[PDB]
Amino acid sequence: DIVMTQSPATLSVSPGERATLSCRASESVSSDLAWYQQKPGQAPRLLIYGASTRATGVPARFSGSGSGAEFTLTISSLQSEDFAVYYCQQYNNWPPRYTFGQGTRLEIKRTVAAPSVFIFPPSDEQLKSGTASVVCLLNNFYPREAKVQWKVDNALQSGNSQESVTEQDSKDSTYSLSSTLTLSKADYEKHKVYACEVTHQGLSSPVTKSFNRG
Amino acid sequence: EVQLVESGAEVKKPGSSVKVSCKASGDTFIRYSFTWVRQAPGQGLEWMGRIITILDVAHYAPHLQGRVTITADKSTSTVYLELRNLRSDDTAVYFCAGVYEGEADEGEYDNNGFLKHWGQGTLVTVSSASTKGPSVFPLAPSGTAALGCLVKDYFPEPVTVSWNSGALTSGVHTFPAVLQSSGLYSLSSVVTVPSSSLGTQTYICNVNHKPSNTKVDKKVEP
Amino acid sequence: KKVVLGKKGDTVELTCTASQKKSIQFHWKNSNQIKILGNQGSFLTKGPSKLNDRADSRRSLWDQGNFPLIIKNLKIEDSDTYICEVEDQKEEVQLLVFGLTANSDTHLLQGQSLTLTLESPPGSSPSVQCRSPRGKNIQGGKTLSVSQLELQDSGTWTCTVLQNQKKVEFKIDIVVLAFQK
Amino acid sequence: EVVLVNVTENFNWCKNDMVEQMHEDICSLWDQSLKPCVKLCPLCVGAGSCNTSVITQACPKVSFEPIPIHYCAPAGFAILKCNNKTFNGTGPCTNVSTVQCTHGIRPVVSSQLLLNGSLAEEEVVIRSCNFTDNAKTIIVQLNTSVEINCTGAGHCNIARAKWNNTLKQIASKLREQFGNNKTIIFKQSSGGDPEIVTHWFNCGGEFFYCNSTQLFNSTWFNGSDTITLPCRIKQIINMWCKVCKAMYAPPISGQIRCSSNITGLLLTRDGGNSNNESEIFRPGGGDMRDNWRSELYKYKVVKI
Ligand SMILES: OC[C@H]1O[C@@](CO)(O[C@H]2O[C@H](CO)[C@@H](O)[C@H](O)[C@H]2O)[C@@H](O)[C@@H]1O
Ligand SMILES: *[C@@H]1O[C@H](CO)[C@@H](O)[C@H](O)[C@H]1NC(C)=O
Ligand SMILES: *[C@@H]1O[C@H](CO)[C@@H](O)[C@H](O)[C@H]1NC(C)=O
Ligand SMILES: *[C@@H]1O[C@H](CO)[C@@H](O)[C@H](O)[C@H]1NC(C)=O
Ligand SMILES: *[C@@H]1O[C@H](CO)[C@@H](O)[C@H](O)[C@H]1NC(C)=O
Ligand SMILES: *[C@@H]1O[C@H](CO)[C@@H](O)[C@H](O)[C@H]1NC(C)=O
Ligand SMILES: *[C@@H]1O[C@H](CO)[C@@H](O)[C@H](O)[C@H]1NC(C)=O
Ligand SMILES: *[C@@H]1O[C@H](CO)[C@@H](O)[C@H](O)[C@H]1NC(C)=O
Ligand SMILES: *[C@@H]1O[C@H](CO)[C@@H](O)[C@H](O)[C@H]1NC(C)=O
Repeated sequence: DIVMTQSPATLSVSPGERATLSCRASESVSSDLAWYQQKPGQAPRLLIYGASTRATGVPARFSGSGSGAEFTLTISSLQSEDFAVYYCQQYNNWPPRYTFGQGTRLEIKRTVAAPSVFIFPPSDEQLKSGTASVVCLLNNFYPREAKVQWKVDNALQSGNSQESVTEQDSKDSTYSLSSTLTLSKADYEKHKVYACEVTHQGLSSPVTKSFNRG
Repeated sequence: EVQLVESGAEVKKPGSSVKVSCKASGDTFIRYSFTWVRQAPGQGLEWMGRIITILDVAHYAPHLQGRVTITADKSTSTVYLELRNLRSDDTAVYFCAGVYEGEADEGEYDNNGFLKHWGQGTLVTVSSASTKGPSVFPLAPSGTAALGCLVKDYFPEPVTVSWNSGALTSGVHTFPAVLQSSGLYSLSSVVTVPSSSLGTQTYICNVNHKPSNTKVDKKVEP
Repeated sequence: KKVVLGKKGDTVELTCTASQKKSIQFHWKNSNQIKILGNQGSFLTKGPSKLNDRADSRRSLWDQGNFPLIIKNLKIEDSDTYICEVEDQKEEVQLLVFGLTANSDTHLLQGQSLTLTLESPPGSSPSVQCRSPRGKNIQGGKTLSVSQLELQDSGTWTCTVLQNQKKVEFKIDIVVLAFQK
Repeated sequence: EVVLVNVTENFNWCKNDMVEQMHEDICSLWDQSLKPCVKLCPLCVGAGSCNTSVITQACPKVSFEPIPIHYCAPAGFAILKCNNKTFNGTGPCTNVSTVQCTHGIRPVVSSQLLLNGSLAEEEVVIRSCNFTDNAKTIIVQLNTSVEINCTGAGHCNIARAKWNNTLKQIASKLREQFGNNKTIIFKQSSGGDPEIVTHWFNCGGEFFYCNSTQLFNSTWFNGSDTITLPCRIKQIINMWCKVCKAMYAPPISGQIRCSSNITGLLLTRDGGNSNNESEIFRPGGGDMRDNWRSELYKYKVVKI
């Protein structure tokens, strides 16, 4: 089949600037190329078709070019509502076996902002129920990358906690992130001090937040 | 300018089959072709197949072949997707999309393979888990203060969180859910406030799980 | 010598058949030898008949040797004898269409009259029979008439027309208002 | 290739094996040459429904001028040809001979008009396998060509006077066959599939459908210069070979030109009872055998 690779995976563009998305096929597809846009939670929005035709409703700062196997999308100037995910689709072959790209994530670029680290002990109500979750929070930071190791009694944990990241804040353009540790009430009490160690670019030394059981 | 309206979310056990529909309003049904496209969470888009409405001929992705059927009832402008022998990895949002193809009834047919019109999406979740409401635990707080709710162990998606009955919107982060190894989801919703707010302003979090028709309001305290 | 009864507004399907099961040239005409519909090779043709925009076959049966003439949305003047010329043989068939209507298209009181009229082609003389939901039976030629409606007549009336020892059935929805005291 | 003397040979162009043969060959060649992206063919009886069979395939765009097909005698048989200039394809012929093969024949696919064919060597000639039957095709053959130029831009041009003048030559030959007191009228197709209703032909690999009403609107024996016909390419054909629907791909050229010579027509007579004295004629066709017959009438094949 025809493989569709888009680059890069993430584009950090500063507001009002120029964006250029690359979409590459594994063989010629003439001009049967379309670009969609997707925002968290909704259906995509067709932008371009035939490699370079703007769909009705699309603004002019959107424009696509190339053909064969070399395609590219340009947004001349970035509105806030232009930051989203973009997919390219090829629809050339027959019988029809159309394929999409893996998408490029276009995001607002801003000044590095270190996270405020907060750590939550498990609740009384929960401890009562058998399990015990601990929540290490990383509030309003940028860029999105971050490292959040858990260390129980100075013991590097592994595959026993899960992370979760928000969209980019529409207002300040940052992110927040939760890392949740879950272990049996038994194992829990089996140990004393619960630390979550955060590493971010906005920080000098890795930050540590912790509490003793009590 | 057709409007595509899909059907509600589906909850299936692996092995079950599912049939999603898509009513198409305002234009000429037989002049459009409809294509189903799906998307696993955190994943990209995947062409499923496409029907040439006026010929009742559908074509499909080679890796679904045999277990996917797409159909169209011209007498009510509705389109159908059928996925047979469902798998957990079939859990996704299935979209319904269509482009205008020309004066078909008069021989004209572009055979466009792009997709201008979309439906709102249908979530189809395939899993052993059985519908159940979440346990809600408070993330008790303790220069600046941050508190929240731990919404834990429910299925299926989605769940809705709000604070003080949508009176407290400012500085609220409701995280995307994670699927725990148990097969159950669990997420957190946090907000930040003034410390000089504890003692006066009491903070409630409202959790609504519509699938289990559950409805909680666990309040958070120091 | 075949006869097929037809209900006005309805779709009839006159049928035709070949001895061989290939699929060759066929053509429908009327008693006046006017062309109604036929096939040229793999394609279909419609003649300068008054049926034209309402005539049609089903071409999936052709490969079988079934050359049906479908006449959608029948009218009374559609009444004629249609010949199916194929394989040089000649199938013939008389089509008679009728119609049933109520005097009034509105609600009726009790003790009010009902008069059903039968629309027909010139020449034929059919006999009707009607039966209300409660059992009431009337019959006649052109015009059937009930003197006083009863409350229990309210609902669906079945009306059978008998023509050439053949009958077609009709259903007329009548409404008859109840009331207080 | 040999002029048999003292020899009289019955012909009946209406029962000629060659026609059927040619037809299977042609059909077969188009199938091989011009393939659709989707081909719907219904199969019936079995069960109750009519299980429709679907073939989806790659459909390379292919346009080129069909080369003439000569048809030859199969092992065991012989081709007799009639050497009369005028000839009604029925009965005895005495100016006859054997031949290797027939003349070159453009396997043109079309309705209403016969393009790029042989002209009659004397006067205009009209043919039927039963003139009395108002259901059989009337094949006209001209002694003079009439240019018809078509374009993907969606039209066909024709010199009005030439046509106007062709119609005179026919209406004439028509009232010669249906009584010389009879008024000859031309009207548009009376209905049916687009391919039969319009003058439908292939060109650049694309299927044209042209509103010919303007050509068949006149009364004989009772303006503007060049007749411009509105046309349309379609991607969704009713096939002529077997009863199927087929979808082809949209065109990939902006210069699709087609200059052909009308050399004959396929008419149809209204007929029907009416002590009224005048005959209505409309553009017919659709049954490509009629087309092969317009060329093969002067031929027959016989057991050696
Ligand atoms: O293998 C399926 C087929 O779809 C592609 C793109 O059209 O990948 C899509 O589907 C995957 C699931 O099968 C998703 O994980 C992916 O995100 C999505 O783009 C091709 O990679 C592949 O040929
Ligand atoms: C020509 O054919 C006609 C009718 O088909 C027939 O009546 C006539 O005798 C034939 N004459 C010739 C030229 O053989
Ligand atoms: C063409 O044939 C017609 C017969 O209708 C005749 O009148 C005309 O003279 C012919 N044209 C020429 C000169 O061949
Ligand atoms: C020609 O057609 C007429 C009218 O349909 C028919 O009566 C006649 O028998 C036909 N001729 C022959 C010999 O088939
Ligand atoms: C068709 O084109 C030819 C040249 O190829 C031209 O001589 C003729 O006049 C044209 N016919 C028209 C435009 O009616
Ligand atoms: C012959 O052609 C002219 C236009 O060229 C047309 O108007 C006329 O009706 C035709 N015959 C005549 C002169 O009656
Ligand atoms: C074709 O065009 C003529 C006028 O040129 C119009 O009157 C006729 O009804 C049309 N029929 C079609 C669309 O084939
Ligand atoms: C008629 O022949 C001309 C000259 O070669 C050709 O260009 C044209 O395609 C032919 N017409 C048709 C209908 O093929
Ligand atoms: C059409 O016929 C004329 C005269 O018969 C001839 O000169 C011309 O070359 C032909 N045109 C085409 C395109 O076949």
